Amino acid sequence: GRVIRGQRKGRGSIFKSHNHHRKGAAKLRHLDYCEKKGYIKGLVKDIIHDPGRGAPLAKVIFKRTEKYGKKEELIIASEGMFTGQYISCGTKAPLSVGNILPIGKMPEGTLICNLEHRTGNRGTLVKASGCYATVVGQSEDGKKTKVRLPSGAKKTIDAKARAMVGVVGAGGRIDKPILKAGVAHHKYRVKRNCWPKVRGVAMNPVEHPHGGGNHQHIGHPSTVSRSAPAGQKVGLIAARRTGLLRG
RNA sequence: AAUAGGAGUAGCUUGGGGACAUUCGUAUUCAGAUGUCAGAGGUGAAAUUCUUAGAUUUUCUGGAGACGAACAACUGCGAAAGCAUUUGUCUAAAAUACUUCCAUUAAUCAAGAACGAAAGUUAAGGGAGUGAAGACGAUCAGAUACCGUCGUAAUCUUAAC
RNA sequence: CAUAUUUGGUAGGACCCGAGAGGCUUUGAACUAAGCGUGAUGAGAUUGAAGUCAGACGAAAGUCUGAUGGAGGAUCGAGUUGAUACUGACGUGCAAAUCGUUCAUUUCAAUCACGUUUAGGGGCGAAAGACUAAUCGAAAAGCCUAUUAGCUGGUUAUUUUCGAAAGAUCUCUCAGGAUCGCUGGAGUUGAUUAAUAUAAUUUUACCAGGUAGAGAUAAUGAUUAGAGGACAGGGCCUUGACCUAU
RNA sequence: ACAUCUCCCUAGUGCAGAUCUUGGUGGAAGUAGCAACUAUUCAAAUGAGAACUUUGAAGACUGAAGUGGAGAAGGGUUUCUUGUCAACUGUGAUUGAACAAGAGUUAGCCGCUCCUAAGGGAUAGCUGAAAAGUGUUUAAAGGGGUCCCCGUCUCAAAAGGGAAACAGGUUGAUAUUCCUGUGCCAAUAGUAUUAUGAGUUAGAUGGUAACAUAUAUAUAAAUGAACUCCUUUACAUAGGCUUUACACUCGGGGUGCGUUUUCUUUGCACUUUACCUUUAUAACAAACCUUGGAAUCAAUUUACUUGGAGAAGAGGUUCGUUGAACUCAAUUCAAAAAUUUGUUUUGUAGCAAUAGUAAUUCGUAAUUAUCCGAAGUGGUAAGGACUAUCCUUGAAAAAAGGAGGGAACGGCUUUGUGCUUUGCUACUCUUAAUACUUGUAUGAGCGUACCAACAACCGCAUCAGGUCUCCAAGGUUAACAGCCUCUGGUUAAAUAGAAAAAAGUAGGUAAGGGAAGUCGGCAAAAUAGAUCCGUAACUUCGGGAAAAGGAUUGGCUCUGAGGACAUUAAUGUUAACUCAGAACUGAAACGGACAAGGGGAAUCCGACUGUUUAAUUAAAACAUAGCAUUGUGAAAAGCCACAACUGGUAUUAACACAAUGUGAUUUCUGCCCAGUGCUUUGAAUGUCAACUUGAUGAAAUUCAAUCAAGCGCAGGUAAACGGCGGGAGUAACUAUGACUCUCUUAAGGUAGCCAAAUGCCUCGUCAUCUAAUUAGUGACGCGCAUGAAUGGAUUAACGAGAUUCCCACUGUCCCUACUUGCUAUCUAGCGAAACCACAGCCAAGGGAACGGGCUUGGCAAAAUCAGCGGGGAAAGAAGACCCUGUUGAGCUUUACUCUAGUCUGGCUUUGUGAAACGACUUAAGAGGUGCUACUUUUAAAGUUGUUUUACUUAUCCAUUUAUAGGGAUGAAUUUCCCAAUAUGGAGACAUAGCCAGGUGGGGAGUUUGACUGGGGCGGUACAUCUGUUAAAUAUUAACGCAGAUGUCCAAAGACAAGCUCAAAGAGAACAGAAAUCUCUUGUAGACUAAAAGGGGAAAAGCUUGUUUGAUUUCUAUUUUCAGAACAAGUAGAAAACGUGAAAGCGUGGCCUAUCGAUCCUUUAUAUUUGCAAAAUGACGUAAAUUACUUACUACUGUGCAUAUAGAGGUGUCUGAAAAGUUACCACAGGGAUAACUGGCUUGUGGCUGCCAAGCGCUCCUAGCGACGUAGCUUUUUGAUCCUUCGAUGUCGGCUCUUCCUAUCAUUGGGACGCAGAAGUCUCAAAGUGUCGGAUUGUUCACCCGCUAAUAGGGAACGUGAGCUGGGUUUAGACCGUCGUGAGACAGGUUAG
Repeated sequence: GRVIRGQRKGRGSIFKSHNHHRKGAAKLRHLDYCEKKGYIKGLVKDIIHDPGRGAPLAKVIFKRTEKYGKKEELIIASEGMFTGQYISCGTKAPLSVGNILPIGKMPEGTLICNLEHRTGNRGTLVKASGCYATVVGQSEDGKKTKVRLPSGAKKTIDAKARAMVGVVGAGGRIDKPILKAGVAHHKYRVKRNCWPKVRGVAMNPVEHPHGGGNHQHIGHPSTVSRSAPAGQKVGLIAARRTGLLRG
């Protein structure tokens, strides 16, 4: 046929991210001597909204460590933090909400966010609204630490990786149902052109593997192999099992 | 100043009364190790089941939910439903004692209201064990049952009913 | 052997005209599609969500009544944006989609402008194989290319002479081809001696036949009747079978 | 200029045709036609000539959503004046957007020009043959300060940001642009003078505060560096409220004009004021401050907001609106201070009247007079203060400004090395002017006409089409609607007049009936505005709802209700429009025009609003929220793009991203993992590639062996694809079967549901609706073939949806009639085309089977005019249906062949060590065997292969401005201990390179027999063999007939010998019909491998003996036939044998069937050959000498190849390696070939006979009539395939006419089982007639009703340039069954 709808989405034309009103990337204060050997205290001056994600962004001011005057970063906000709060970052920073600490210095069973998947990477796991990770353990020789990502996997990271004490802001976002189509339109309008979806089975054959027939029947298995080639990947990708959940 | 009533005051008064935080124990189970070697589970009898890719069994680590025995009674508290690990915090409660205060403030109550086991419902988590449904193996003239093996929903917390 | 011409055969454009395509390289997003940026735009009405105030009731919890209020991809509606119905007008049009009347749409999944993004087995698609400049189940342009066609049409002065076939075998063969048959030309040989060769002929000899016919009492198969006799059931007798001549 | 025929060379050499090409031209024809957009008339001028040039007068229209002003894109001199008429200006034309000749566009301020956005193009790298693809991914890169700090370049807005301009006047054509006035903005160098004010003896003051302060021709001037920190620039949507401006209106004064018979203190016009002056002030919403200290809370807005974190009150300060408001300023006099308050006069506040406008006079340019006192409506626009909405929070920079910070700091004279010490006091700022030098020392370049559609654009053009923005008057009014009017514009459209008919088309209107019409209430009509009442089922409680259903409504004349101000409760001045009530009045009418809901009762589908097939389908399709599912923890991942490097999702991170299914709510979501998918474990495990490793060999080779994934083996999975049974028997009647038996499945349809868009049978059965019901609805449900996210069931709301009924209503219909505009018509003017072999009266006949011409008849008389649709198998256009092609294409798959990707192993890149493991080599013991060979253990020897690990320098990822060596909601700038590759991370694994296996409709290329009484299905008649058809040689056909073939056989072959069989009779213990035995009779009735036919008795049969000729080689030939091939034979020959005594006979089967080219492989054969300059037995045998010696020998390495001979197979059998689909389709053809008529025939249907056994009470025939038998007919259905495939428009209804008779009625008769009556059969009869409906797409059918009877037929199945389009037969769609799929359906249903 021709290039299928899934393939077209990737290809860097019109489907590029809806940039225009985004306020710039959220990534933690980069690693330095002052943080590594101690603590630096900063000021949250403002909390600002973001067209991409449910969590609000937090406007954080530091005073520079080798030049005069104040420099501004954008941190992703923990729930329960506030404008005019002092935010502290570093190895000696105290365990308190919205501070930024190495995971090696957590007491067990703390709830955290902004994990760096490997050290110094400025935060890359646990950023969506209402998520958290839990610290589950410290090895006897130290150096590594064991954490739990909110999907349900357990993961082991280096101890000196950063995280932020407290749950990610804007919790419960998908509790509220989207009542009408226009609200869904507005949700996708600030994200990515990906919607309305269009059922693949209703397409002509030329456009998609489910297409054709006279009852909109799938007509062959809905589970396709991990090994499947590019245009073939159709319904339930590489699935372990199908039908309703148990645990 | 009612062996009426309410209120007060007092005691290292009382108690598995309520709530929240908190903490520990054990089995069971999962995972990770460990050593073994043929059967192990299962029963009125057995089979379905699980097992040489090492089951069952041995001991250890880590995880997980559940429950909180024994002590425990012709015992305690709660309006009743109900309530049993540790400590803390917030709460109520009754009796006693009282040369303390108020002075009939009461009794029962259609209307109306608060709470209201268990199951069930709705929603999020959660999901060990148990286990309507269901699936088989048996038992029986027959068995949609009793018995057996597995096994969803429910059982647990939060938020509603 | 060389060479002249001829015809046939074979390759090429190869008797002339004719696809549907396939490949190669480019050119289009002024329409239109979707995305984006900067911007514009939507007469007038109607309903009357939350909150608020006042009144009323009740011991309580609570509940009612009147205002106020101004919510909603709410309602009707010009415009605007559409195209439902009239199978109305026109249908050698006013137009290669127009006209009249009717109708759907109007603060949002809204409409428009301009700028901008994505390009051909590609783009784009709230998905019709829709759309990508009157061109789309594979755009437009030129070239490979006079592509190729067992198929259709056409295929040009005269007189004269001879003149067919529509059988046959083989064929991924049944609209074709090959190859035999049947035809013309060229030539030699022979006849040219009322001849021998010879003949779609008869004759006299001599064979070979199993069709029309004819037969059932000749065989095989059918097939309708009785007559006369020496193996079976019942009570010399009955049904027969079975013979024999019919 | 031309011949050549004397002879002969040479060729792009001879046309009617090709839907030929090109150019020209007719009939059609003075015809079709010149129809939108309300509509013109009279007089005059110009001119040769005026319906459409100009002018006046009328009458009209556009009607501020305009043919009005401006502008954008595009056009491009279209503008203007002057000419002017060859062509054009579809009529005319003196006109003109035509033609000709000149002419016209003026900017510091309006734009562009500058900035950045979505984005573009480049630089660094890196890829790539290059072309190009990428845009910091290994940058020594553009600037600012004065050695330090910033830091990709560049383009991208004529509607975002944006230095500054307005008024009046003026030209034939421009004007925010020229002219006049007034300003504003930006520059404005150095040096020296001057003048302006500041500060000083290096930085002013006030104010409690919020904050204020420079008024100089000019508000100029209030120190400030590095470095910083802000802010303005700069932003959504909704809703109301409020303020100002403009607009509109009213009243009064003043001017002019108008009506002025009658009325009219009148109707109308005019009554002007810009930028600019931080505009001066006032006013007002806020904000903020000082005081003040608040509950019986207060203040307070339309709205709610606000307060001990300080409210009210009282006094202030500021911004923003505004832009002369306010006694504002100036002035005056009265009362003040060593410069105020009170009173007066001025000024359109300056700009400003000199400028405008309306007037009025005189010259023929000059004067005069006017220019202003009150107020309302709220239509526009801006602002202000706000409130609410969002799983949406609503650009950026250029540019400018403010602050923090505190670097730097008299002038002159002078010793000494910018510094130090001495002497002296106007110095430092700062505007503006001036002079001089310095290149010439003030304002760059580009745009500016006109149209902007009605004729300037695009649409082939002066095309009723399309095309962006602003401006918005009066009345009516909810109203920017519709109607009419003012300003402004027009009175022209590709023509006019006259006539007035059919027909057409855009309209009206109809008595009585009221859907009877029609597939269908389509069309048309009815309704409608408002106020006041009244408002159901049902409902997700929100709605349904304007439900339904009523009433009222004019004009006049009154009444009541609703405010604002200011006087000292009363008294006064004073504003709107909206409401409510009462009289009187009239042809009972009054939302009067315009505007403007039909409603109800139900079913089906879709929840909804949304969206879609541009130019046939708006929907039930699609989307949607919710539900449900799946992958993925990250740059060595998911998902996806790219040749490659590299990207995108990602400015991201599981409440995410990606991929699907389903489709609001409510209620539910059963069963099955066998089949196919998908998926999880592995060195026990079968297979499974390269490499490796060993063994063998002279080597090539040849052999083995090893832990890849994959599959297999073991599980998991159905909101994965999907799937979800059959018979019997059984209850006091019968019935049914709870109940039982039974075969069987992976499991056997549960909850539900229904003749539903799902039901074939089927118009199902029963109700009900109706008068009549294939329709509607409710039931019932052994259901061709319902059913649970492929969703089941129900649903309020919603629908340009599908369907039915009921009410209202009507010309839909009875049944049509009248009427109006515009056409048609005639004329003047202008003026095409399709089409066209030739043509054009018929009947019949024949003929390629329906002729205009042909034969025989009828017949046949110019020229014309208007209609019309019978025919011209009328036109269009190489049938789209069907078939055909060794033409295609789209699409699908477990078709054949592949392939990007992906997964996995190996080798490399790939270093450094450590340890463990194994193998191999060399030595010793134990076990078995025949000085030798084999098996098992031991060396822990050497060498080598492997698994685990440590290291980092290779390599890879991340990070930053590459920013301190490791341990113990202010401001912030000029320790101690240990040590002596930017930082982490990962790391010889990746990755990448090359091999190699798997996976691989994601994507590619291609194929997808033939015959064929259409094709497909079925079959094989495709290779063959018998008999028959075949017509007495031979020949010879059909999807003719009855059949057979793809083998079987060491004997069933070969030879000889012996014997005679089947059967029948008569006999013989057990013994019977069969058993064996015997005798007689026994020409074949047996047996002969197998079809069927031939042949066979001292055999060809049966029994027995001996055997292998079922052999090798070669001919001549027969059959089919081309007299090719194979195959099967027949006759021999040369060998060798077998048997028989011997002749003989034996070269497969008693004869007729039993089957296979080339290449290739494979194994046989040989004293045959090759491997391309040579050799390989063998220095063999003799000699010979010491050597490059001489003779002489059929037999001479491995491997490969030949030649000859078999065998491996092509059954579509003289031999391609090959599946489906198209209702999305294309093209070449076909009447060689279907679906339609006509034609032949008439099986089938229909109609008529003849017989006479019977029936008819008795009685053949009154009426009948079996058993039988003969015809007719072409209204049926077939059979057929002659005609048409470069198109005969495919069902039915409507309408309309004619023909027929096989008569239904009517007329006349005859017969009777005929009493009358009723009637049956029958003859002349085609004159005349043959109906209203219900239901269905219907032919047909069935009712119901009328009737005189509701007869049968024909005419290309009469009737589509008459209609209609409901059905069938395009594209969309739904459901079932069927198909893995694409898709299929003589099944249904819907838009077409």
